Amino acid sequence: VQYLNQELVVSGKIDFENAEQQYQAGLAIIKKQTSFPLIVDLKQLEHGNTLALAVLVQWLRQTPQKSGLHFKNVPEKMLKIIQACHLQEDLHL
Amino acid sequence: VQYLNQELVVSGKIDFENAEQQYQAGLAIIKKQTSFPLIVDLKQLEHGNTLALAVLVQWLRQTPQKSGLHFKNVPEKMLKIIQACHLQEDLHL
Amino acid sequence: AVGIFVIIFGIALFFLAMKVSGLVGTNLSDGYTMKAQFDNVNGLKPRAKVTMSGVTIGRVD
Amino acid sequence: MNTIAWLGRLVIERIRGIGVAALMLLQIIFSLPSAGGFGRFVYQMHRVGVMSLLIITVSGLFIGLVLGLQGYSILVNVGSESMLGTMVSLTLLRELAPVVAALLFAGRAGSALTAEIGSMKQSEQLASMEMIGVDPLKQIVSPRLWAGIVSLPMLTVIFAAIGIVGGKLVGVDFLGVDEGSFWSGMQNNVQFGHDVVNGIIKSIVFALLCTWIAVFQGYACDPTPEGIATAMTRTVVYSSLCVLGFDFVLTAVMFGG
Amino acid sequence: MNTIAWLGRLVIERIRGIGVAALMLLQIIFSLPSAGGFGRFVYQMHRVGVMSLLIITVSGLFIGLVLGLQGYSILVNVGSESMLGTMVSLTLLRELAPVVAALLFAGRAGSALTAEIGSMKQSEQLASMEMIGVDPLKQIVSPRLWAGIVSLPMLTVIFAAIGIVGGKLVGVDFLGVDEGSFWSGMQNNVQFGHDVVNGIIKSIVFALLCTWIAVFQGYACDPTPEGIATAMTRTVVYSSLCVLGFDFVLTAVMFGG
Amino acid sequence: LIEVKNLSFNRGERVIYDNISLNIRRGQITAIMGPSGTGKTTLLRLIGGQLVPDQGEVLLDGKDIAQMSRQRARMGMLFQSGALFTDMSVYENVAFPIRAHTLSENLIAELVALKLESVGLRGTEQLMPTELSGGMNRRVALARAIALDPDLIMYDEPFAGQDPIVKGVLTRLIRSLREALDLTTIIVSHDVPETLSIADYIYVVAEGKIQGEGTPEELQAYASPFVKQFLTG
Amino acid sequence: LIEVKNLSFNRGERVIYDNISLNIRRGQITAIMGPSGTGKTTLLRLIGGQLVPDQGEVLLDGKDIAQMSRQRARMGMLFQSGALFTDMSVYENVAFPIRAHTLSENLIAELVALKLESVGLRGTEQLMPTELSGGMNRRVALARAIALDPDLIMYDEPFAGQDPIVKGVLTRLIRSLREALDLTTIIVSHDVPETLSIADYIYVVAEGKIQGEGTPEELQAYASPFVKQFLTG
Repeated sequence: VQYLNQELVVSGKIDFENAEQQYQAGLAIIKKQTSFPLIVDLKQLEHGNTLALAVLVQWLRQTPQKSGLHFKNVPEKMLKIIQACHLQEDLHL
Repeated sequence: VQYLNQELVVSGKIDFENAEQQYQAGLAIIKKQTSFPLIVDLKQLEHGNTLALAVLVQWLRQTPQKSGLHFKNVPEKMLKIIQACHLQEDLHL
Repeated sequence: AVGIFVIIFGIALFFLAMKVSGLVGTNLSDGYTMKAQFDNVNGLKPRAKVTMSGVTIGRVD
Repeated sequence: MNTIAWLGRLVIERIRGIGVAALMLLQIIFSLPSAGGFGRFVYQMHRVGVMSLLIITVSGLFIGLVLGLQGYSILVNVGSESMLGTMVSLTLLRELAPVVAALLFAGRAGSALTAEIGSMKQSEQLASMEMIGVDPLKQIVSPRLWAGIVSLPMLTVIFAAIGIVGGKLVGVDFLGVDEGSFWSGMQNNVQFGHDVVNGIIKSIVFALLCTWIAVFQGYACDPTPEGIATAMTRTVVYSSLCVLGFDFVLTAVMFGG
Repeated sequence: MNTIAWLGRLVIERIRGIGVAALMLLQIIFSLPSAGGFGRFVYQMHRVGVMSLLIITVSGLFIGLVLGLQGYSILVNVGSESMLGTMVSLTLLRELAPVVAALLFAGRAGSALTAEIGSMKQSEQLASMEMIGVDPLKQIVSPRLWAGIVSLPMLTVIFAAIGIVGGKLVGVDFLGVDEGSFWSGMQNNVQFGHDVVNGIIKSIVFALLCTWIAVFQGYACDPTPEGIATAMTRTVVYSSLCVLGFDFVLTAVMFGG
Repeated sequence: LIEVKNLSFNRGERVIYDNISLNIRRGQITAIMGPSGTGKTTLLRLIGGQLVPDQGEVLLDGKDIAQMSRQRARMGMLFQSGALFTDMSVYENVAFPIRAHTLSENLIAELVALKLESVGLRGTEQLMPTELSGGMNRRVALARAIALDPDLIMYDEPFAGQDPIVKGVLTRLIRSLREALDLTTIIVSHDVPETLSIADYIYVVAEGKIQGEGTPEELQAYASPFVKQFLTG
Repeated sequence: LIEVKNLSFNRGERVIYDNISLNIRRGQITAIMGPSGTGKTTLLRLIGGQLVPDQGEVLLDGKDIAQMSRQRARMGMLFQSGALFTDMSVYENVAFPIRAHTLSENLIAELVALKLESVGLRGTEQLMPTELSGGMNRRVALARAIALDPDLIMYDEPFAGQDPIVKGVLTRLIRSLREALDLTTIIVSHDVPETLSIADYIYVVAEGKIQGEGTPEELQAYASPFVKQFLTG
């Protein structure tokens, strides 16, 4: 993670190095320091799951009323997964 | 086999049991009529068996009556097989 | 380096074998040096040949 | 001839790791002097011999034609006492051609040899055979060294000889230079039977240079393809000054310049 | 001057170094050859530039000094009718140096180039990248054709320029000639400062010819160690005498011969 | 969706394949077996679209992709070396062949850091293949294959340049990673044990034509005298 | 009879062996395998006498062979490729190195011609290793392995990196050829079948000294974190 700035979400497979490390850091650091914009490349992942979307549902309540939001180049596989839980209708994607 | 006189070898299928059978076949056919195309080559064998012991005794009975017979170029492991038949005391080696 | 790079040491003593015959000799102490005054020479060159009875004996210093 | 010897001390300078193969070059007939036409032996002979026959004829036309116009322009500029092949075949057979011959043999075929030897250590012979203890010197030096050095010093002189044999072909086609005056002029200009006979020796020394330089770098190369191109770079550096040191000394001593 | 065109047709007579992959070179011209300071440019200028820096300063000086020994022997034999740089710089800049300079690029850098591409076809780049479909011509040949005419033909003039720099070094050591009279006497005889600056065009076409032949042998090799070493021996067969087509064509115009 | 019908290939003067076929669907994990040096690599080139076959069709959803690139056709593979340049950084190595199809430096900037978290090499983007170990180089190469989300990812002897002892560790690792990936997979390897545990269906080439067509359990049992001698007990 | 006691060697600045030992009988398969840079072929050079060991003894029938030569001590070995002369013909492969080690005119004249016919190499005498296949080259290699009858015999990865078919053939073939003697054999190899069916004892050398010591059944059960991951269930 650099100083773009961007949210910290799990981009790929949930495993040992990102299950609790990135989850707690999103709630403690990214929410507190307000890095709400997120450009993320999700081409390495085939499809997501409930827990990866659950993080975005926490951001759903926060980002709209604080900052702007712009994604770049979302692959068409992840358009089907993210839209299914109504995150593409309210957030930029 | 050319007429040097070279050792009788099997021109077809190569195997230990096939060569030992060929040795007994050449003894009945060729050595019976006073001719010994045989330079006993034991270099490619690691250890002798019952068949290797059998033909060493048969050769002793056959050829020595008419002429000499070449036991040249043998390895140490098959030399002990020749010494097991006790040819060293009274036969070319 | 008694190995691979020893040779660099050894050839350093034969590299200067054309040092004695690199310029002169020397042999200037067995020659002669003489001087003369000239008033007007057409074509004086450094190391121009000097002769005696048709035989070169030296050169202009 | 002291300044010439001063400049001509390059024959000692370029000997880095080469000198380790001293007794290695000695013991190549230690373990039974082989000889004959073999698979790689003949391919080195193609690189030194058969292919070079075409190089010699065509590079002789490149040199010959350039110095053929020079021959004409000397008549125009300097005069009739040094015209045509009076003062061109003089310098061409004697002192000029020999340098290019060494670059197209000691340079070109020497490095090519090295390149093949390097790959024995990396893949085909020495890799398995040194480890066992099958005589290394007999393995790669003895059957490859001799291949590239027997016809080599003859060929070095033939390079220059063909510039004279083909020089009268194009002396006639560019102008009309009589073949017999070119021939008898040539002989007299260099005093052939005493000076060019000694230039044969100069070219044997060039063959002898190939025996020191090329062998060691192939013998102990790194078995990677980049290490092989570094080894060929080293042979260009070694052979480029060893030849020039003798171009000073033996031009002054064998030829008598 | 009937030898202007006769030098050209020697190169034309046999073109098997370019022909097999000429269609690929034409495709680069079609698709528009690349330019820019890339990573390919760095290693192309290593082989052409960086390596040659020490070769030209050291061997290039003594090559010139051997040709200056020839110059000196004329002073000893003829003297006054070919004094100072009448017959020394005359053939050196215009006729003699150019071929030897070509052997350091058509020969040495060409061999290195061959070695690199052949090995990337077997390993680092094109082994995988052809199969991926990152256009091979655009990837490694297209910017290095452009690189060939950047430093390489200037270096051929610098090589020759060192001969003149060496000429005044030993003007005194061979005899005792004041450097300023040697050089300014030379200058006047061949109109040196005007012609040598104008003659920087001679070998630009040669840079292109060096890279059209050498790239083929690396590019279309069989990437095995036997196929690659055969192609490196084939590089010097075709690149050595196909780079001298425009000698008198631009010597007469730019060098003013 | 790659449709293969009656594929025949003559590699120069050597005839390789007499009309062959297969049923490898989108996401299906299969393997193709045969002796080393029988055009197994060149088969994968036909499926990608690099070489031209003599007879038969290789279509991408019933389309001929001669004028389209491989990056726009969503194809790729994992190589024996890993396709990493040695004079460039890991960042640059995997950025080199993905310039075509959606050129964007900011897209790449996010991609490289994120996709290497799956192998645990997030902070290696400034290093070079010489500095890294052999295993790490293969892990970066794995991430390279899934850079642009291709449908096809072929496997041509991934660990050919590694030692047998080293391969043993990495084969256990890659076993679970191929199943987690779950894309159109074609395994080519000289090791049989590798393919038995992973692949669903195996296509065994017997003298220049696919004869063995079935599962590991169905081909345990042997399709032909050739296959009987191909895999010994 | 080969006996090695506390052999240690530092190859320049890189430590290769920290006191190791073994006991291998005449004519048995030897092999050291592991990651690159652990001395797979260094032991072979130390016993052969190409490299100089730092500490320890190498004995041949209880005799110090540090100062003895290859011909004097009758040493030799078989190489992974086959230990054949690539430029020379099959006849010349076994006629060239029989001049050294017991030079004799009758040895050269008689044995060389007849031993090739006893294997089945009569029609390949004028062919070269480049022209032949790997299986045909193995037949010549097996004939060369016991051509001189060395007192000290080593091997080097008999069938580690072979073709799918060839590996299967050589697993049974070479085993049955060494079964004639069937003596104390120590193999360190990736192949489990090899170390199970042929080897009696296993002495895995890793990171300096011996890490694994025992039979296949005793080393089923693990020796280190590396071995735990390397071996599968």
